[PDB]
Amino acid sequence: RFLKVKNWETEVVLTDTLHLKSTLETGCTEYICMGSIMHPSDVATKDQLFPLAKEFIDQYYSSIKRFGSKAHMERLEEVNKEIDTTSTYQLKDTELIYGAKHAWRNASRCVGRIQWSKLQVFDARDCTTAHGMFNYICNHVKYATNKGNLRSAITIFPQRTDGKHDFRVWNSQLIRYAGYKQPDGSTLGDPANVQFTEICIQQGWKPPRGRFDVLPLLLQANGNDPELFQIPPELVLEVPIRHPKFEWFKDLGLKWYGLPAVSNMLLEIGGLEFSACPFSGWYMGTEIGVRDYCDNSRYNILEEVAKKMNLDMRKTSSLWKDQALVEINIAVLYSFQSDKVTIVDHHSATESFIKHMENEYRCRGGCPADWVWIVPPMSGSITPVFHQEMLNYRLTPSFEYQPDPWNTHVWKLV
Amino acid sequence: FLKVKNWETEVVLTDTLHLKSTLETGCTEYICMGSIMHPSQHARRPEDVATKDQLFPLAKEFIDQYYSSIKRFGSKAHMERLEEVNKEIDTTSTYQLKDTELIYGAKHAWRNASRCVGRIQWSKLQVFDARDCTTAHGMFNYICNHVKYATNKGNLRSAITIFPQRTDGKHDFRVWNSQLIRYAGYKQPDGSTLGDPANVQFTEICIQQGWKPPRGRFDVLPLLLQANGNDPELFQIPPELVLEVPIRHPKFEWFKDLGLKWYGLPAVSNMLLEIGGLEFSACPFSGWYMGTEIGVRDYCDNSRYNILEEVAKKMNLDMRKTSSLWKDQALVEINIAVLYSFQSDKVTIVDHHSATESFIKHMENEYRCRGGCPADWVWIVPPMSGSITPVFHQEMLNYRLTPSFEYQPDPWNTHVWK
Ligand code: HEM
Ligand code: HEM
Ligand SMILES: C[C@H](O)[C@H](O)[C@H]1CNc2nc(N)[nH]c(=O)c2N1
Ligand SMILES: C[C@H](O)[C@H](O)[C@H]1CNc2nc(N)[nH]c(=O)c2N1
Ligand SMILES: Cc1cc(N)nc(C#CCCN(C)C)c1
Ligand SMILES: Cc1cc(N)nc(C#CCCN(C)C)c1
Ligand SMILES: [Zn+2]
Repeated sequence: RFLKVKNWETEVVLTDTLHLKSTLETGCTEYICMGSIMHPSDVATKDQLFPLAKEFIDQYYSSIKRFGSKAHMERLEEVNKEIDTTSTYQLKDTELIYGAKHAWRNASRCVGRIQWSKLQVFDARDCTTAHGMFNYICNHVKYATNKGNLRSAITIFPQRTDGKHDFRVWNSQLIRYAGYKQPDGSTLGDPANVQFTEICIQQGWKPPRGRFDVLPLLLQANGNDPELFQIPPELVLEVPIRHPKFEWFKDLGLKWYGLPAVSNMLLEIGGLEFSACPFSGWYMGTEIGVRDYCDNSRYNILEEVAKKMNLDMRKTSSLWKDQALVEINIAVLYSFQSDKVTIVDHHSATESFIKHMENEYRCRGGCPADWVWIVPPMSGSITPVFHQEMLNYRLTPSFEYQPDPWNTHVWKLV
Repeated sequence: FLKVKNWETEVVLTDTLHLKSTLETGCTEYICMGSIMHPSQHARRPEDVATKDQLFPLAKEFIDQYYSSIKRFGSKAHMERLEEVNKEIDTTSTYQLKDTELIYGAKHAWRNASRCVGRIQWSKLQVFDARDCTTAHGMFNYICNHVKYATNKGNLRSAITIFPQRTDGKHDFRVWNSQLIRYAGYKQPDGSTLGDPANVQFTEICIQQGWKPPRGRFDVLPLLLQANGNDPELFQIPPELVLEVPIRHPKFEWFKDLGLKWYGLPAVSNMLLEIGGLEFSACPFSGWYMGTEIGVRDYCDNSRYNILEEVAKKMNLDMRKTSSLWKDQALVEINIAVLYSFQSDKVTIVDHHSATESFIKHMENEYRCRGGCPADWVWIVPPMSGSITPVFHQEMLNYRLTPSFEYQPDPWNTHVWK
């Protein structure tokens, strides 16, 4: 069977056969589509693990043109021995690298996948303590930041065993700003991070109580209670936000960090679960300029910017929000570019994604893609992805959501 | 039960209405087709005249639903209605809707249109019964009256005009236009396109049928009307019925010199209305515009009027690199102009902020009284400034309820001319 997707702007038609490989659920049924649901839906037994491991090893050996080889058959036997004797197995370094890259390649919500095969993989599977995790994360941050010439990277900590000894980065990204709820109901800093900021303070973090306090790392090794660490400030690259035409913009006192580094997701390779696997790339401008700054639940700067622009804010049909949103996103891109910190605008990013998508259909037979996430949060239809039909399905290896660790961790101290 | 969450407000709604869905969405538990324009060809009855065991179950379903809606399930009139429909199908292979059933069905087709952000208005719909129509001349009369009623000197009113249902498939009534009012598009000698590129094919059919094109950038197309399966016939809508808005900007005095206009009445005329297994292949319906339909899609799509270049030039933006966001900046100004122009001429229009806010309210009303609201996020979220509208942050369930509006093939792909 084949499925066709059409681009309604160019009339190009692509043919998807890769979906026949899909594994788990989208969340939809034959009679209901759940494509706009954010999250649609203890450890694997021996019997469950065998077929998952085989499927991954088969696809690895097919990727390197050695399917059926003596080395292929011996690896399968070796993996089977380990599962039989230990209820788990260990990836070779080559398989871990291949698996991490393909989880990125398979991330249907990521528009930056043209870069998927250029991913620096740091193997941290020998780590045993939160101090060791801190060291690996500092090295990742330094390598990835690269004085502003950002490089994609992932660091992979030891895989889940019985579920009682999980490695976890409690942060949602390696670098984020604190949020503080005030007595009068206002919020200082980033409202998204209020809860995690409270956990840090409880663990003994002494907060500066400013608007852009870089949060400490809260690291959990081997299922133990998590521990606090301060990222050395010289490793945290930041960009002050100014505007090429409005001299007053710099007086808003805005800044942002250069390195987007997701740390709360789970990486699944051949049935193995890597619950701590922070990965980083570089920003698309709208992530900061539209969501971080202008979401009503975030820094929410539209009103203040529109004021300094002298816009008519009495009626929505003046489009004062739309006008202010564009200028903010102009400022974000100008600031990063002026400081020579890698960033991509949404027009360039979506154009590259269409090229990537077409290449993937030709060389791989498809490209799972989540239109709801791929289309940027402003100016949707003037980007090419808006007009591109897409098919969403789940391939493995994959990145997955997982529960926040404070909702499941059972504490040990006192 | 299925829950939907709003991630801005944390409101959670519980959906039971989806249990009443009839047609496949196209998705499976392994693949999602939510961004496919036409994901499914699952229809309720086969291509042409059904047999009795194919049509009667669908009729019984709709009549049951209608009499349930008015608290008369099993009533004397309900059971007679069923026997009446059974005899009609028995003797004519079809059946006829009562006036009240037709009105209920049209309003519910709008209420069930998951892609429409305007549905808070669904019960305020004027229904023109045109099922006595027999000729293209009669269709033109009915359409002129619809347009005049719906335009209402700029205080627009939602309406639908319903022509005779399909019988055997060779006597279809069709409006060949895709909307009652659109602009012509012309292929130029050098290869470019003048006017609206979306309508180049339809324009050529009209010229081929004897229409004399003025060959401008905003030539209102004639109507091409097909009655009872006969060859279609051309008619010129009287221009005093065609309300148009010249586009200007509240700050940029040069904007008027771009010479842009648009029409006030959005009037979809190429969809199919399905009620109880009956197919109304000509059912033009109209409401009023959301500004972004004109200012974002009609004006700024690359394969439409494609005016971003022109506007940005006049604005003296840096068009050297995408990252100056000159396209985004011009886009906003164009949409300010469109809203300001319609509002200045007292022609009904809604901005995407007010429309999406109304739809969230509609969603809450529908979950409270009906147990659900089918909604297509891909279509509901406006094509600019998505995440600063509330629907961006609203999870939605999409499912197919009947009565409904459906796509149908373009008639020049199937008509054998006489
Ligand atoms: C190299 C430059 C990259 C760019 C420009 C980019 C861009 C993006 C953007 C704009 C999003 C949506 C983010 C949001 O709205 O919250 C996203 C999501 C995502 N990215 Fe990428 N990305 C890049 C690299 C990577 C890398 C290196 C990985 C992993 C190895 C990755 C994996 C993902 C995943 C799994 C998601 C979905 C997250 C979720 O579901 O919440 N990306 N990306
Ligand atoms: C009264 C004001 C209305 C507003 C503001 C409105 C708004 C919209 C918008 C913006 C779209 C997306 C159109 C596109 O992107 O091409 C749409 C789609 C749609 N509307 Fe409404 N609408 C209104 C009235 C109506 C009425 C009266 C009906 C039928 C009786 C209707 C039925 C539909 C249908 C079926 C679609 C989907 C069309 C498709 O799939 O191509 N709408 N509406
Ligand atoms: C409800 C909806 O699914 C949700 O708001 C999504 C929409 N699309 C998105 N797209 C991206 N890139 N990031 C997001 O957080 C979201 N949020
Ligand atoms: C491929 C994609 O589904 C297609 O471009 C859709 C996206 N969303 C849309 N939304 C609306 N309202 N109208 C449209 O025409 C489209 N086009
Ligand atoms: C590597 C990367 C680059 C980028 N530009 N963006 C992201 C992201 C995200 C969202 C993560 N999600 C858990 C909220 C990730
Ligand atoms: C009544 C109505 C009002 C409005 N504001 N918009 C539309 C539309 C549309 C698109 C239909 N589709 C076949 C392309 C329809
Ligand atoms: Zn779906």
